[PDB]
Amino acid sequence: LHQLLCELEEFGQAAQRMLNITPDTGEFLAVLVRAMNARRVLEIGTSNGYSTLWLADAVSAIDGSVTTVEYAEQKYRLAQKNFSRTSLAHRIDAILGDAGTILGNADDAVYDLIFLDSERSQYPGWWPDLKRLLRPGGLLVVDNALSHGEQMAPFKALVEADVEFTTCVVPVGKGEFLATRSALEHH
Amino acid sequence: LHQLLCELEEFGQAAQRMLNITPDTGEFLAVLVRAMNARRVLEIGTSNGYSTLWLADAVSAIDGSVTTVEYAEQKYRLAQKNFSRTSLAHRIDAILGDAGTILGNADDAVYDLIFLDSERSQYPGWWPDLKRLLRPGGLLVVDNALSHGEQMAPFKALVEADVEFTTCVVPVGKGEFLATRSALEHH
Ligand SMILES: [Mg+2]
Ligand SMILES: [Mg+2]
Repeated sequence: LHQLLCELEEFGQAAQRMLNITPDTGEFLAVLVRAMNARRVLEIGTSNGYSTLWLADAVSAIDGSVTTVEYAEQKYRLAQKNFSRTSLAHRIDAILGDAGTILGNADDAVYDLIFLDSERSQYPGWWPDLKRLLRPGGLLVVDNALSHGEQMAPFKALVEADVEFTTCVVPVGKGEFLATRSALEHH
Repeated sequence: LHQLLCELEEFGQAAQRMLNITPDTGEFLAVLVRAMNARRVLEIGTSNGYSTLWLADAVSAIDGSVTTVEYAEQKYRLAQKNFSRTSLAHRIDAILGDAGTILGNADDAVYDLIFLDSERSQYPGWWPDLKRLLRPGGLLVVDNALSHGEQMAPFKALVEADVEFTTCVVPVGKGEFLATRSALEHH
């Protein structure tokens, strides 16, 4: 895994082999998945699977799984090759398809952590599905929050207006927008 | 709480009323405590209680508690006044004393999250106690990791050498060093 990550890092930041996240964003996800015991992870935006490998290693440490979604066949096949080079492929459900469809069909409260690194213009439309898929207590992590503040702004505003979420921005890599869903009232 | 935090923020960054963390560090702690369901928090370095209030609000949302430690009576009494101005004082065990003593005496695996913002030269000496107090799966968050990299370096090296920890650095505020303790082998 260490060797494979180092080889993938030789291509630098985003042609299909260029990385969708910084290495220190991957390190951040590694800590978050372990620290919140996030056994059920969803990723929207596999790219070549670099981010997925950090998530998959993390869920392997807590006997969990990653479901990832990628629009582009070219990136998906690179991702399949990368996963085939590790013992972690069995922990990854890699879907080649349309995230709006995949999100529309998933079940309620099924994910502990969702990592979003896809088409930012789509996020406001996906928000009802992202909110219902995230368990109460779960965490949403969104990449490119500072590199692409203007594109992210409508989505960040929707999430910040939702009293059921606590949010922040972490300037790791291209910026992470974090949002955690409150527990509901219980007896 | 919002009103009290805004008033405390009028004093800016570190004389006893000047803040020990940035507001966006407080927002980060708010998300972390909720997202990891960290009902048992330990803080080393209360200062005037600004950081403590973010932690206390967070644990209030998950019916938890914060134990905080401050060396300086002047800062401790400011912290008591600030806590007395909220419904959250009942969630805070504020100890005026020596962190090396308090840590030496606490029980094993009693804390979900530990926030360190104290005398950085001391951290390597405290490390055996910090490791044993943090539950497996728990998170250590250390402030001033980038503002004071040289002072932090021996401690960061000890923690990075420990195969039971997964680590990263988040450039929020003066820099957060995060370290999460692995689960042990289970049946
Ligand atoms: Mg990205
Ligand atoms: Mg500080």
